[PDB]
Amino acid sequence: MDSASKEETLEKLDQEITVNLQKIDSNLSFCFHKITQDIIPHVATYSEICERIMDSTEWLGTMFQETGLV
Amino acid sequence: TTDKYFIEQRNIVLQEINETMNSILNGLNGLNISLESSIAVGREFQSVSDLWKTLYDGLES
Amino acid sequence: LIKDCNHDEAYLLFKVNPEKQSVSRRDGKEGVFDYVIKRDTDMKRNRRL
Amino acid sequence: MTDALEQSVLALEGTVSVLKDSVESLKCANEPSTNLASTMLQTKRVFRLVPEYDV
Amino acid sequence: MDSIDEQIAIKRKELQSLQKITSLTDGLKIQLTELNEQIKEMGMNADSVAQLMNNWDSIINNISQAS
Amino acid sequence: SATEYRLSIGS
Amino acid sequence: NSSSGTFKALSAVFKDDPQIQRLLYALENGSVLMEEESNNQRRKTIFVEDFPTDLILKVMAEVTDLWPLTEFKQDYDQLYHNYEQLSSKLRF
Amino acid sequence: CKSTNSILDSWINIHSQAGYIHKLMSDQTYLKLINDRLHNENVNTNDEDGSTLHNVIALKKKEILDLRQKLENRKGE
Amino acid sequence: MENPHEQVQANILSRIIGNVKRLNESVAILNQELVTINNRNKNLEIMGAICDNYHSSVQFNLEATNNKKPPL
Amino acid sequence: MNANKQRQYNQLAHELRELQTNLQETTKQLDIMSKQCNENLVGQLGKVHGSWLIGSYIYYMEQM
Amino acid sequence: GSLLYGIMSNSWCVEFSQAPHDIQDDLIAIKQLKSLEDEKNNLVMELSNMERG
Repeated sequence: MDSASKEETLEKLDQEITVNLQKIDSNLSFCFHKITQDIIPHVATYSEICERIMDSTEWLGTMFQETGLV
Repeated sequence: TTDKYFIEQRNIVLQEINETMNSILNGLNGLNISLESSIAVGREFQSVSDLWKTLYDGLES
Repeated sequence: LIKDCNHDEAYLLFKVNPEKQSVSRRDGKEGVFDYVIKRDTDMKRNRRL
Repeated sequence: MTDALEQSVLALEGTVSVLKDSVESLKCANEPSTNLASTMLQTKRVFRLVPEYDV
Repeated sequence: MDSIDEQIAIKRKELQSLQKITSLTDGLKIQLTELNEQIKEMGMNADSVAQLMNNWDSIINNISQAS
Repeated sequence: SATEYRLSIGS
Repeated sequence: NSSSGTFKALSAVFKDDPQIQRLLYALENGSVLMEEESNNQRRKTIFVEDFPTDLILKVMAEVTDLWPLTEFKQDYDQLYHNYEQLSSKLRF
Repeated sequence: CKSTNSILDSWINIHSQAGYIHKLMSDQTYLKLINDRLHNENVNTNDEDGSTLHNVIALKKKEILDLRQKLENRKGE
Repeated sequence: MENPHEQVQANILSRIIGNVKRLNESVAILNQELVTINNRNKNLEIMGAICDNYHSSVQFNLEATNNKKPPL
Repeated sequence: MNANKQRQYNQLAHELRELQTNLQETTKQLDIMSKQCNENLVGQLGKVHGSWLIGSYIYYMEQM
Repeated sequence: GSLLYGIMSNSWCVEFSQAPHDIQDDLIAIKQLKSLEDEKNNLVMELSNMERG
């Protein structure tokens, strides 16, 4: 094909490897941001909501426990 | 009885303090992670800036 | 058993918190409301322990 | 070196496929709960009970 | 200097593997977004259930006031 | 000398 | 401890400034037995009128804030208008 | 005893209403229908006729008539 | 002297390793959280089970004796 | 092949395998969480309690 | 009676936007539609059976 262009192609491979590494880094950082800032806080919110659930119905729980010895 | 009430108020305010400090520590930890990511990606710029110091630096010369 | 209040009198006498939909005296004096709700919440938290 | 790279490719493919399965199952399980909760379980508190004694 | 085509082949295989990893990471990102949305939806349903169930505490407080 | 994600919780 | 909930709430929501608290105590029993700031320390009674008119107006404005019923609000509006008319004209 | 009978009668009434509502809400199609009914009143509150149970029944009957017409046509085929 | 891209790839890979370690720690913390929530909520399915059983029982009783009255 | 990049890629593979195991655990926990939420929170507790509340509401509204 | 009065008082102060009004027609329509889905299932697998054969 060409010799100058074959060295050019080696340099092409180098450039593509660099840019692909940059894209991978960006994607993984986005995943980390999504996990830390969004998923875990929503899990904590669900935890608080479920705790409020089990708190609000405790009168039923204590009734059922008093007669069922559960 | 008064001493007991004093103690339980202490525990209440202390536990809310604990959770608030938890929030503060988590926020600072996330900020520090982001900042160190910035530094890690930025450190390479020092070499290219040093290379371009040869063209124009101003006060140094 | 249940009589509707004059909205003017209720609003002037009672501070209303729509965020939590709570009712309190404007002067902040504790009534049966504060006692009942505080006792309920304290039972909830002691149960949390 | 290819061993490590294909190992990473296999691992991340496994992660992506497992997340596909989990997301699909979660959506399927959430559709009925959303159906029920969004429509019938809606509750609006228009009033608060007030003893006239405090009034 | 070392054989050019050897370096070329190594770089080509690295490049194809890297592109595969990039696409797979993009897929992982999309999956994480979808998972977060599903967690949001189920948390919304749970909070609706909580709004429904607060009526029991309201009833107990009403009876205590009326007593 | 690199901070690590450590979500604190409870006491 | 024997003060009614009105003055208790007013004092609690007011700052711990000795001036305002002594004004409230004097309003509760006519005059304040305040402790003399001079080196010859002693207790002396000070009447409500000795307190500045602005502080009394602020106290009654707070009272109308906590009891905003229409008669009280209109009375405060009239009295504050009389304030800014008569006493403020006198102030210029 | 009469008072207790009346109290348990009211208990039975509320439990019967609860059972009926539980049966009604157990149907997935009914909940989905309420869902798109809500979304339609968001789109247009006026067009109640667009989403009514009787209109759904009429459309279903028209569909059944079409199905039996196709069945007899295929029998003729 | 030396291939310029070598150091670039070295630093990029190092940062990738670091943030992947961050990802592993984050997902481990998430797993711990989920485990805690499941163990805490292990009372809720009990609650739901007995409630469902009571509902089915009262419906079956309103079937056995015909006190089930027409809907409204 | 550069030995430094060799060790970097080996570390990358190890970390990604750890990530895969952690994600498998996360998937199990999320499946259990979905089971607890849909079947129990709303499926049994929510449905039954809502049914009771609406029934009582209808009873006492018709008794206005 | 205390429990019932509490329930009554709370229900007097809470609005449920999607409570039905004519549960009887809704219910009979649901069972009729269920029978129609059974009929649809019969029709469709008969159709698929003769198409396959």
